Amino acid sequence: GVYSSANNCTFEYVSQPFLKNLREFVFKNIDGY
Amino acid sequence: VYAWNRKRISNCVADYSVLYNSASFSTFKCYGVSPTKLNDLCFTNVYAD
Repeated sequence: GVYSSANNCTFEYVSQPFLKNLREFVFKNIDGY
Repeated sequence: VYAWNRKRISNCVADYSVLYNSASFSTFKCYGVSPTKLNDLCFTNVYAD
């Protein structure tokens, strides 16, 4: 029910996946990027 | 025409010269910018109505 009411999409993307095991991630949002 | 369809065009390389040189199109004039030079500009989205 999270993916419900998909309205006004402006971008879409699908890619190859990733992954006692640690996954580290950094999310930044600078200059519209 | 009342239920006119819309496609969003986003995040792709927009080849344009293939549209010009097809020459199967009756009405193709362009407003806002010259036709052969709008192959060289970048946009956030393009609406295909």
